[PDB]
Amino acid sequence: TETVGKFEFSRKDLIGHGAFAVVFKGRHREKHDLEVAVKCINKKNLAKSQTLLGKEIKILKELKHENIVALYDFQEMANSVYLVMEYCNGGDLADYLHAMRTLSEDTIRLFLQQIAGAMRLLHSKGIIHRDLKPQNILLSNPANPNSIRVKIADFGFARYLQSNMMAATLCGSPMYMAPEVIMSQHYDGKADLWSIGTIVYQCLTGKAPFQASSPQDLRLFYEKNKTLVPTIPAATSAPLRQLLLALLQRNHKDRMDFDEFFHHPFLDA
Ligand SMILES: CN1CCc2cc(Nc3ncc(C4CC4)c(NCCCNC(=O)C4CCC4)n3)ccc2C1
Ligand SMILES: [Mg+2]
Ligand SMILES: [Mg+2]
Repeated sequence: TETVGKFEFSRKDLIGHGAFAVVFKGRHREKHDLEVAVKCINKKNLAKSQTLLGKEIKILKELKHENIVALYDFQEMANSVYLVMEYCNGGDLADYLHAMRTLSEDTIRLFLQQIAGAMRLLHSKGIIHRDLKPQNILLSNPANPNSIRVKIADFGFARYLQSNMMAATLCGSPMYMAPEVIMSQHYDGKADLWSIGTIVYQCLTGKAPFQASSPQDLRLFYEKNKTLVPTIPAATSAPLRQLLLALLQRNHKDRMDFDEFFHHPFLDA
């Protein structure tokens, strides 16, 4: 049992892992019923891990929203870093999709209204996420899809981007990366909107809109196809079809912008 400020966890309660972090379930030391997720260094990549966790602290401490996983505390030292975060008792969207296979438009709408709420704050703060994918959308059950709360997690690749500048760091997960990102071009806040479009498509159909055998194949696919249109099922409602076609535009200049996304008719209650 390791401790971190007012919190503790055991390395036996692994709930998540990637190349640059490991996450354990834990609790408050006084209030045993307050569950937390404690994110730690992955020693296999010590230096990069330490750098990313440090950056994630800087971003997350500026974001307080019901649809963004909360940072309760953290601890940074020369040779160790910990983030103490909100525990999401529903697991991730990837697992939920594995079980449901596909989601109804009504569930998709509920989830996307919430994601949109978070992105509104990110966009207003000038922050881009750069690793949106089902594994980083988490579910919280306070029961049915109407009560599920969705929270964006994992801000380790996130950055401030000034509104007149472009980013160029190659990061994220290729299946969710905007074309401009995977083709090593400059990109902006609209790269996340492509990722969101891909997540929505995957919820609807159970697959990626543009599949390939490898990252390189996917890249070459995007390179060769200047006109690119996703296959949308015939049964899809008209507003959902419109939203997907507008998000999954290859060329970022043409792609739906934030204001269009936030006010899109598919999101109306
Ligand atoms: C099998 N399933 C695995 C995933 C999972 C996660 C949770 N609850 C959870 N709540 C919050 C968090 C976030 C704030 C730190 C969390 N994190 C792991 C899942 C999301 N991925 C990551 O954070 C990256 C993995 C390297 C960082 N996981 C509960 C059950 C399950 C069960
Ligand atoms: Mg990130
Ligand atoms: Mg862009």
